[PDB]
Amino acid sequence: ATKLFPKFSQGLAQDPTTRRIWYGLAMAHDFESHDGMTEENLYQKIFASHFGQLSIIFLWTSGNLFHVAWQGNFEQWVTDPVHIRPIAHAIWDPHFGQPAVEAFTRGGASGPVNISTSGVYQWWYTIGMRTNQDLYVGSVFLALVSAIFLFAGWLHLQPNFQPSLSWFKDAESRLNHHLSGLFGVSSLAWTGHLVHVAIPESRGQHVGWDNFLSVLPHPQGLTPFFTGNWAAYAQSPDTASHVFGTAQGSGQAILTFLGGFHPQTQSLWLTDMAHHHLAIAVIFIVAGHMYRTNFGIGHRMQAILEAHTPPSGSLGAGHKGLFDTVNNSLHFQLGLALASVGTITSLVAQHMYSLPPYAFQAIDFTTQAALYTHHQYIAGFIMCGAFAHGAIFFIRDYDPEQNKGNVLARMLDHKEALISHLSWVSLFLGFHTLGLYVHNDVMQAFGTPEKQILIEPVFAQWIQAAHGKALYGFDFLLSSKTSAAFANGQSLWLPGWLDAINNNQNSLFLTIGPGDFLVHHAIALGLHTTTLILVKGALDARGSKLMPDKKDFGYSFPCDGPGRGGTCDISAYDAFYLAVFWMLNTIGWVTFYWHWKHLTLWQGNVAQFDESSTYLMGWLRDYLWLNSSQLINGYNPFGMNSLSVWAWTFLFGHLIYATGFMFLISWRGYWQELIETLVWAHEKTPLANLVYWKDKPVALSIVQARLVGLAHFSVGYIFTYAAFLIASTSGRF
Amino acid sequence: RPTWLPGLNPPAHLKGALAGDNGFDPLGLGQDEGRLKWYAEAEKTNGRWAMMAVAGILGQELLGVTPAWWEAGAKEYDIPAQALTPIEFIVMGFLEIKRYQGFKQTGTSGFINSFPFDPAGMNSPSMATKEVKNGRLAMVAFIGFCVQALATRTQPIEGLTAHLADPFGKNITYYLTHLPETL
Amino acid sequence: LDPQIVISGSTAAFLAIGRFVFLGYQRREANFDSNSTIFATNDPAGFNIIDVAGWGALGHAVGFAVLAINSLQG
Amino acid sequence: RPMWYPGATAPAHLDGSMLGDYGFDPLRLGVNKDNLKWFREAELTNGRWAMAAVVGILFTDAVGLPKFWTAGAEKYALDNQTLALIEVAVFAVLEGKRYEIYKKTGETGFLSFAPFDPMGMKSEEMKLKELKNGRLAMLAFLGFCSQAAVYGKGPIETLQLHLADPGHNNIYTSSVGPETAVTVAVLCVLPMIIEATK
Amino acid sequence: VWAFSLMFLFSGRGYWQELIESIVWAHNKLKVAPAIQPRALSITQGRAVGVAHYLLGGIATTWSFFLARIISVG
Amino acid sequence: PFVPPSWAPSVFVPLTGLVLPAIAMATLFVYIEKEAP
Amino acid sequence: AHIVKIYDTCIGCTQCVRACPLDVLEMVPWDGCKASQMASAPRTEDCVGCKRCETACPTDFLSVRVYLGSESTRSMGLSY
Ligand code: CHL
Ligand code: CLA
Ligand code: CLA
Ligand code: CLA
Ligand code: CLA
Ligand code: CLA
Ligand code: CLA
Ligand SMILES: CC1=C(/C=C/C(C)=C/C=C\C(C)=C\C=C\C=C(C)\C=C\C=C(C)\C=C\C2=C(C)CCCC2(C)C)C(C)(C)CCC1
Ligand SMILES: CCCCCCCCCCCCO[C@@H]1O[C@H](CO)[C@@H](O[C@H]2O[C@H](CO)[C@@H](O)[C@H](O)[C@H]2O)[C@H](O)[C@H]1O
Ligand SMILES: CC1=C(C/C=C(\C)CCC[C@H](C)CCC[C@H](C)CCCC(C)C)C(=O)c2ccccc2C1=O
Ligand code: SF4
Ligand SMILES: [Ca+2]
Repeated sequence: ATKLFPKFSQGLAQDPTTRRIWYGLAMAHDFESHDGMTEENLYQKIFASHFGQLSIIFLWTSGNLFHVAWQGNFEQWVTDPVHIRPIAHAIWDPHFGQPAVEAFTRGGASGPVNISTSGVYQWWYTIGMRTNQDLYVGSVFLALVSAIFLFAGWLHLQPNFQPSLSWFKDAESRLNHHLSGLFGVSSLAWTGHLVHVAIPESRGQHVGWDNFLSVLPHPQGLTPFFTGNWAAYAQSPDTASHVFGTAQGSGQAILTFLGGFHPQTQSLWLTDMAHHHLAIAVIFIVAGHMYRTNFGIGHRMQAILEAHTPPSGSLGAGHKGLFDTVNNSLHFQLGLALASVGTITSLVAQHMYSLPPYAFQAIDFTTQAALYTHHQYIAGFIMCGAFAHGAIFFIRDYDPEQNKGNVLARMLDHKEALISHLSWVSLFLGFHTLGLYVHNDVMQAFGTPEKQILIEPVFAQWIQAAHGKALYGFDFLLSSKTSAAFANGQSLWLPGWLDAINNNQNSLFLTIGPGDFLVHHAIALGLHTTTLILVKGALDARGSKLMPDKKDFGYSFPCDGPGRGGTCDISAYDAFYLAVFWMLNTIGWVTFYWHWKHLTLWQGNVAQFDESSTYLMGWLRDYLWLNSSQLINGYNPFGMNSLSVWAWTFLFGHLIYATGFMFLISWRGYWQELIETLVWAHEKTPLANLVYWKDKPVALSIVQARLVGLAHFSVGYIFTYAAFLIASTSGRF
Repeated sequence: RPTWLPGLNPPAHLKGALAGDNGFDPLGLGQDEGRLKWYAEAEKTNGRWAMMAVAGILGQELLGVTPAWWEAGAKEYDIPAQALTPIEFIVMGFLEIKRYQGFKQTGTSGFINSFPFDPAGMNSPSMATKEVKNGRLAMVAFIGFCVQALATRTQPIEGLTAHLADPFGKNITYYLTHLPETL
Repeated sequence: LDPQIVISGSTAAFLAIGRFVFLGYQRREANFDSNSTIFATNDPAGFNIIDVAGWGALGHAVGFAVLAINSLQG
Repeated sequence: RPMWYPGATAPAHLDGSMLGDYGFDPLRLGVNKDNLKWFREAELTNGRWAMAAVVGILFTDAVGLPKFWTAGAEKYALDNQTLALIEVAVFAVLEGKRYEIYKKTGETGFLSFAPFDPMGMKSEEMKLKELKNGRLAMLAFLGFCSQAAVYGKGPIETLQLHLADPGHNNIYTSSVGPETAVTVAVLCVLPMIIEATK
Repeated sequence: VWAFSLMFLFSGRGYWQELIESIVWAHNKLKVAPAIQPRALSITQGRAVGVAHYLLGGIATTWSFFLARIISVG
Repeated sequence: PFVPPSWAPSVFVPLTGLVLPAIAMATLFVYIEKEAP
Repeated sequence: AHIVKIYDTCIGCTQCVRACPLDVLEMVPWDGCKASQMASAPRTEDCVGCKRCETACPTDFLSVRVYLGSESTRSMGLSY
């Protein structure tokens, strides 16, 4: 009979097989495919889901704060943040034997604990947290915020509180409020916290809710701000002998732009970060008054889009009708948001390792490596999702009649040229990068290392020289002492920036050579190939020569059968599917390069990387084989240490990856026949045929098989690299 | 009917039927009559609470209490603040739920089950306009009390006497500029 | 540098260029830009309170930027 | 017909046919008619057990006998291993006879006696009094365990300590103060939440 | 070679056929399209190529490892 | 203070690991196989 | 159940009906082609979705299309 689950799909509820549960779980968030769904109901469900997501995020943050305040060593880590390892949380496992108990008992705790690698200790220490009471109060506050967000999500679904469809389409009002309030006012408030709490707490002065109304952030007290003498806030900054957390060497300035890093914490100045947030707050608030909402002044995005067509007709109709195809399509907005968020996540990773913002973050090698790898993998997944949603937009929301002659239609008009050129770029990069690598490998194998091709990256070195690095000797722009660009910043920020960039002990514009050139080309190959697969799948989503009516089958369908030569993996979903492997490979190459260069930097031997990164054998032996010795020795027949959990996780990831290869290689048919034999065996077995199944056992579908195999592949990939990176970086240092 | 801006016509959603209707709604928060009447009740009760708060602060200062109005929370009292919060929440929940349910039956204020709570008569539309205007003045006065205590650290009557003693000085300019001297 | 003089002059200058110079261009661009409140004013040129706030905001930003640069002593 | 707050509404399945109805079912677990009878019987037996347990705990503190949470550790004139075997052996037959009573009649019973009332005061008003007293005793037992968890000592001792300083000795000034205060405020806001949406 | 096998074993010929269509378009633009129409490998051929490369890569890996180790230490 | 007792992990870890997932799995299993009227 | 549709480009070659392994299609009289016949799908409740009919269609593009829809015991080809 018809089952209750899933309530959103009547066709799935009538399915008498096990496929009903799987499809009900995988199509729960596809509100557009639900039964009796309207546009207004769609937007309302997304609103409630957004509130629930915020509730989960805030609860997770409160949980991290609570566990650090309860089972951590934050009160002891602030005293000696160079020789004390941060504690994530305690370990309570009845499966642990005695050696595992004393092995994980470290960091000054009274029992087995986990050493945190997220870097929340440095972040909380920099923003002003000093005691466990502060973390406890922050945890309770975030839990209350999470409960409020959850209640808001439940409340916006009840009658008299459901927003209308017209409210969700007010793009001008939403953009104005997000730029001025969500971005500008939030940044201004963060500036207020840095000026009022973080900066005085870094100078040994406690400023909490009990005394912030009686403690002045500056000795002049708002007089220079109102009189326009803003330069008075940059007078007397922290000297080079300032000790973080104490008043020794501290200054009085609150808004500076010294640049560079703090001599002790090796991080950005707090006054510089406060000034940064103040400037971007003013800029975002000003930008929040651009669109017309209810007072006559402002813009209409439709007018700006319609008045942006070239006169010669190079772009056809230009952007006519682009306002309606974006405002009425949620997949277009989701794709734009994911593309921007993925790029910003990558930007965060690069800027965070190169310019550490938190105190004593550069010394924590494990934290730096884990944070960079985490943000780069998150960025790669988000980028793949952006392109997948672009393909979904082409299939479900693109209207050729409304987008007639504009840039959107012209993209599909010459999609063959785009795919062909992406293919050519990827082919050239792959052929040459692989050829140079194999050539260097043959030269190193034959005992002639002077015969390998080592192309110097003169363009990137030229840019590094433009930033102030005098190692290469170009002597121009910031590298030349007689340039206008150099002389115009010598009194504001160039001294600190130049001192930091010319220091070879940090990660600020590291020295590069032929190995960096080759790996950068490998990165370019990965980016271009992943882009080729994603772009080709989005452009061919509506159809191709093999499947002229692909848009009539949806975004995800198994195939079109073995006819016409065979149509396996013809849908756009399959294109995203194949692109996830390339994304994992690209992020693997970038994280491998980052980890090896930083490992050789921290070990004090950059020549090892410079001489072994030019051939793949050096990558396999000097980086993968050499750095995994301590990892695989976490547990051996002679005993175990605290690094055994990473060894177990290493083997765990290998097992999950290999398990994924099963769903990836073997296909449905074999499993369906095997399941039929199992059905016969259960039906003909006494004492067991009395227990019957409620859902008919069937093999996983083709699409489900691909998703399951990719999920196992990605999980094994991530867990294996995370275990190796954390174990190698923590054991070495 | 005079409006807030000279030469500005009052909006269509705002009609002189309400008590203090002066055609002031640049943001257009009272487009529908449902939200308009709910906001009217919200304005009346906000003004009532502000009237009682301003009267209490002025009475506390006039009677010479030891702590200022912004320190009464931390003052020692029998049945500490940790125990006063649940009692207040329970009684306020009962009183407010009775007030809200009485508002659904009839569009007027009340007290538990007296809707409208009007003993001894003396009710008229002019009195309603006076109530709304006094509530608005009390709300603005309470915000003035808060910002005055923040920037000058002086109580309302004390700050008023300080301003009367020296008019050309001891104002927003002096207090905003001579901020370190005040602390 | 007198802050009051600089702020007052910048605000008055921006209000003057917004009322006598760029008012026609802004009105032509606002009408061609195609619930609301009509902020009718007795100004013969139609310069309402919203325009006053916008031009005053621009003048204040310019004046404070000038004061800030002059305060930097460079 | 009073409800669980001044102005509630029955959730379309608590019209009032059952005794002690107040329209309290936010989780809507009694939506099924078959589950309503079983849940009612479970509530009645839980209430009876809580009634006897609360009376027993209150009587032990007056005489001076060991505390209810430490009476098990005391050594009696028997073996705990034999006590558990006898307890499950007797209760197997007792619960089996009680379950068969509910299938034939629908209420509780003792052994082979479904309407167990040797005196005979089984009235409609008496059935509702049993439910009210059982609910009160369930809350009382939860209070006994919670008071012994944070304060220890005992129920009678807890009441005696509360009379010494009622404004300073309460759940809000104890170790679970802020949690219960926030919960009380949320609960006080709850009827307005339900009335605002409806 | 072994990793190369994973390209044929985890993909389908529909994607490759459409990619070939775009490459054929680029060839037709420059009048270099072959008379023999380029078609992607069949489903069976894709599986055969993948298993052949998988076996060759794995067995050759074990062969190189075994021979190098046993010749150097044995 | 918000500090949990020393015995808090010995009670919450077995709860969240065996009692809560068993109840959740049983309730979810009954809900998935429930037949519509 | 799956959705099987016949289009007007059908030439009435009856190759799709002969290739159907569950008797879903049939031939009905028509006047839009030389063969004076047209394919039809009156028993789509028994269609499994093997797409053999699409493989047997000679028109460009196909005259018969199978869109995988809801799954049941018959559409999944389950003998248990
Ligand atoms: C319903 C409205 C209501 C309002 C508006 C306030 C407002 C206030 N309460 Mg209060 N309370 C209210 C209801 C209630 N309170 C309490 C119980 C308490 C307690 C227990 C305390 C307060 C305190 C405070 C103050 C906290 C402000 C601050 O940042 O202090 C930060 C405090 C400091 C930085 C230290 C003192 C500095 C001071 C000498 C310098 C000047 C301070 C400013 C003039 C404050 C300006 C306040 C404005 C912005 C509202 C503030 C004036 C606190 C207080 O009085 O602190 C002195 C306090 O301890 N309230 C209860 C009982 C449950 C209430 C209702 O039931
Ligand atoms: C000033 C008024 C205001 C404010 C503050 C907000 C705020 C918000 N709105 Mg809202 N909105 C408004 C007006 C406003 N809105 C109006 C007038 C309308 C009607 C036109 C809407 C209609 C609307 C809709 C339809 C939705 C929202 C949503 C949201 C939430 C977005 C969630 C998010 O992305 O996290 C916050 C984002 C940021 C804080 C910006 C981050 C900046 C970059 C990306 C990161 C960089 C910062 C820094 C480097 C990282 C920090 C480092 C460290 C701390 C880790 C957010 C809390 C969504 C929602 O409902 O959620 C429940 C949504 O669906 N709004
Ligand atoms: C703001 C982010 C965002 C949002 C709102 C959406 C929203 C949506 N996506 Mg999308 N997507 C995103 C980002 C996002 N996506 C990203 C980052 C990717 C790249 C990974 C994708 C790739 C993608 C594809 C290919 C598809 C969607 C689809 C969809 C739609 C419905 C499917 C669904 O969610 O059902 C529920 C989703 C699930 C049940 C996910 C399954 C569980 C996954 C595999 C996680 C497994 C992790 C594993 C358990 C870890 C365990 C490890 C541990 C045990 C050791 C929906 C509107 C589908 C669609 O549009 O339908 C046509 C579609 O096919 N997305
Ligand atoms: C190590 C494994 C591996 C390798 C080498 C490749 C290689 C390639 N992939 Mg691929 N891929 C892989 C794994 C791999 N993939 C996996 C696991 C997946 C997920 C299923 C994908 C999914 C995928 C997709 C979806 C796409 C590609 C594409 C491509 C091509 C990109 C163009 C290029 O870089 O030119 C360089 C060429 C090479 C690196 C090939 C090697 C050349 C050999 C070594 C030279 C010949 C040797 C010698 C002269 C003769 C020996 C023969 C002997 C029998 C005599 C390229 C041939 C894209 C494409 O087709 O671009 C147009 C495409 O869209 N891949
Ligand atoms: C390492 C990856 C991997 C794993 C684990 C498996 C596992 C399995 N394969 Mg398989 N296979 C793989 C790779 C893998 N394969 C690949 C890459 C291919 C493509 C060539 C195939 C192709 C293939 C075919 C064609 C067939 C199988 C079959 C089987 C099953 C054999 C039955 C068995 O071994 O009993 C026991 C199961 C195991 C040993 C797997 C590990 C189980 C662990 C050790 C137990 C952990 C239990 C634990 C308590 C769970 C608690 C979890 C907790 C969260 C609650 C088995 C489940 C055959 C089959 O159907 O079965 C008869 C079959 O015909 N595989
Ligand atoms: C998402 C945040 C988060 C995460 C990932 C964890 C993770 C963990 N907690 Mg913790 N906890 C949290 C929040 C979090 N907690 C908060 C906010 C509190 C304050 C109330 C606590 C209080 C707490 C205590 C007292 C203890 C733990 C313990 C533990 C560990 C044992 C496993 C466990 O779940 O115990 C149980 C965790 C809880 C009972 C807290 C959950 C309470 C929240 C409000 C409910 C969350 C609902 C959830 C989001 C819904 C999704 C779950 C599922 C339906 C999908 C584990 C590492 C134990 C430990 O330390 O082991 C050594 C332990 O004793 N936690
Ligand atoms: C995540 C939560 C979790 C927790 C808290 C435990 C806890 C425990 N596990 Mg277990 N386990 C888990 C997950 C978990 N496991 C998972 C996911 C797997 C699959 C990978 C396993 C696989 C596993 C195996 C193979 C074994 C254990 C064993 C044990 C016990 C350790 C034996 C011991 O030294 O103490 C001493 C043990 C005792 C004093 C006996 C206590 C008997 C039970 C626990 C008490 C009575 C049961 C209780 C009343 C009813 C609970 C049911 C409930 C869900 C409704 C211990 C109580 C071992 C074991 O069971 O011991 C025989 C063992 O062999 N676990
Ligand atoms: C498919 C599709 C789509 C699309 C997507 C995309 C588009 C993606 C991508 C991509 C990306 C991801 C992009 C990005 C980019 C970037 C850029 C474009 C940039 C730039 C730059 C600049 C301009 C800079 C400059 C400079 C320098 C050089 C340095 C210093 C500073 C300065 C500023 C000077 C959508 C969804 C829409 C829908 C439809 C479909
Ligand atoms: C921090 C938040 C959590 C604590 C919440 C405190 C209780 C809040 C209750 C939920 C909010 C209710 O909020 C308020 O509800 C009332 C009562 O229905 C609604 O008012 C409604 O009834 C009035 C009565 O005539 C109608 O005129 C009106 O058209 C209608 O909207 C308001 O539009 C809404 O602003
Ligand atoms: C890459 C790939 C292809 C594309 C593979 C192709 C097109 C084979 C390429 C082989 C050669 C390069 C084709 C041309 C051979 C010429 C004879 C070479 C002439 C060049 C001179 C130098 C001799 C599939 O067709 C396929 C099908 C099914 C599952 C997976 C896949 C798959 O992974
Ligand atoms: S195979 Fe195609 S052309 Fe032939 S009868 Fe069937 S639908 Fe018509
Ligand atoms: Ca502090």
